[PDB]
Amino acid sequence: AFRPTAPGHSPGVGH
Repeated sequence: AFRPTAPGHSPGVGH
């Protein structure tokens, strides 16, 4: 999973 890659609902968990 690409967390810091356009941090959305799953990647950044809203962060």
